[PDB]
Order: sequence, then C-alpha cells, then structure tokens
Amino acid sequence: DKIVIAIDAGHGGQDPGAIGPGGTREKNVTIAIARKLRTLLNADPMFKGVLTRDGDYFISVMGRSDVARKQNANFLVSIHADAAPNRSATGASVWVLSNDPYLSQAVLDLQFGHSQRVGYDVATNMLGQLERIGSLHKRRPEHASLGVLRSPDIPSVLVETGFISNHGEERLLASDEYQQRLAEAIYQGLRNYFQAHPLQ
Amino acid sequence: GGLGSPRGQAYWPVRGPTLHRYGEQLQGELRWKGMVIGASEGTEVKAIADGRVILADWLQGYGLVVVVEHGKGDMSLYGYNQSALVSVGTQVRAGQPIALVGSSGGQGRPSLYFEIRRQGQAVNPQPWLGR
Ligand SMILES: [Zn+2]
Repeated sequence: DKIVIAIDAGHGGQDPGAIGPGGTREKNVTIAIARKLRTLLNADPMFKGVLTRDGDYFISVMGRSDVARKQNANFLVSIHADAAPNRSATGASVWVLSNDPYLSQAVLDLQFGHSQRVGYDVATNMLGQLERIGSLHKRRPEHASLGVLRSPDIPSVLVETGFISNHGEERLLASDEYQQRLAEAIYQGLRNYFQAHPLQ
Repeated sequence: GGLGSPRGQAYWPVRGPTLHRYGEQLQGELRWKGMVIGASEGTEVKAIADGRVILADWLQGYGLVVVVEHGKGDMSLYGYNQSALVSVGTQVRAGQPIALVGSSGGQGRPSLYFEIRRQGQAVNPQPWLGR
C-alpha cells in the first residue's frame, strides 16, 4: 500500500516563473526536476510519485491542489527556483506550508497541527540532503502560507532548488545532472522520513 | 452549559507526568496546544467535567480522539487513545471514563493528548484540572 507523493512543478505555460540572466526559465527547471523525482519515487515500492502539472501549461494554485486531491496524495512537494535582486544570493531553501462549528474548526485545527509537523520533519530531512549537493540559503525550514490553498489534511513542502538569479546556480539548475541530484536529494529526504514514520 | 472559569474545578483526565505542556515549543512556529500526560497502555481516561460526547474518531497523528462538549463552545479533547468507552451523542458526567489510553498518537510512549478549547479555541487546560 504505497505512499502517494504529489510533485508540483512550480509555475507553467503562460507564467515562466523567474528567468535567469542566461534565459533559462523557472518552469522548465521545476518540471524537469519533478519528472526525475517521479521516476525515483515510482522506482521505490514504498512510494508512488504523481504530478500536479504534467507539461508546459498554466495551472492555478487551486488546480494543483485539486489534482493532488483527485490523485489521493498523502504528501505534496512543490518544486521552485528562488531568485533575488542580490545576484550573488545562492542556495537551496525549504518552506513549510499551510491553509457544531466549534468542532468543525477543532478537527481542522488538529490536522493543521499534524500537517505542519510532518511538513517540518520532511523539510529538515530534505535540507539534510540538499546541503550535501549544494549550500542552503536557509538551513532551517521556513514556515509560510500561499500554496496548498486549504490543504490542512495533506502536508506540503516547497523546495527552492537554488537561485536561478545567480549566473552560476542557473547553469546548475539547467543541468540534467544537477536536476537529477536535486531530485535524488528531495527523494532521499522523503524516503528517510517515511522509512522512519510509515503510513500506519 | 459551560466549563466556567479555571479553578482546579475539573477532574484530571488521567494522572501522571506532564510529558509535554501547553505552549511547549515543538519546532519552528509550532508549539503544543494541549498537554501530553503519561499513562499505562489502557489506563482509563475520565471526562474532566459534565457534558456530551460530540466526537469519537481516529485522527492521523492523534490516534483515536474523543471530544466532549460542556456548553458555550467549551470542550475537552482526548487523543492517543486505543479505544473509546462511549459513542457520539452519549451524556457523560465528570469522572465518567470515556476512553482508554494507548500509544495511538504517542508513537514512542503510552500517553494522553489532552486539550481544552474555549470558544472552540485551544487554551492551557491545567488551571481547570483540580482533584
Ligand atoms: Zn517559484
């Protein structure tokens, strides 16, 4: 009975995300990683990897949710590239995401709690691996909202794979090899967690 | 029709060490909104005051979780339980055993996740716990 990992390639179609000085486009990185991650997850009999975006199109926040829900996702990984004004700002980052009426709320308010925790633990794990292949722009998991819209039920993390703004990291993020390494890392990150806390 | 104001008034759900405390830092922003109390596999979890059982379902993380309404939107929650001893709708008087502890969220050590919500908002429970 497999653990279902939604892989959400950030940005898409109409929206390219951030474009590097060398002209490589966030969206075409994120998806290229996400597919390598799907491959590494579907390889592992513990996991099934599924995509919220499966090509070059635009898809709303909502829609990436509705896909992961319609695929019964147990956990979600968004993949992005960071970009700063400060062109020498570099490094991977990981973000942890969010969302009788007094019971109605209470239950969401517990699930929020669990999600947020699993999230953080997974983030930790992931950074763990990321710092093996790059440096981290933030070595602790940063809490935040935006994406996930309102999934208190499905834990989520956002991986900033690097700064596509930085002429150096741009070149790595356009690198099949390094995208592979990022996939490998993000994978090992999950594997390590679910390994230790399987879906019981 | 209300827990009323904290005054060591209420029964201890279960007796034992306070393994984790209201407010305790968990990690990053996340900090506990209940207490984790130590107890033996299958110790009887008692309802802190008078009220009605409004929920008894199994929540990822928190194991099987009973919830008791006392009025106002004052309610008590009990998690990590292996088993409940009542069914939604039942009326429970303070002291009445409503669950049995497990590790069903504990993971690492037999325990009770006990939480109070007032205006459905999670508060520090301790000041209610009397005898
Ligand atoms: Zn982005």
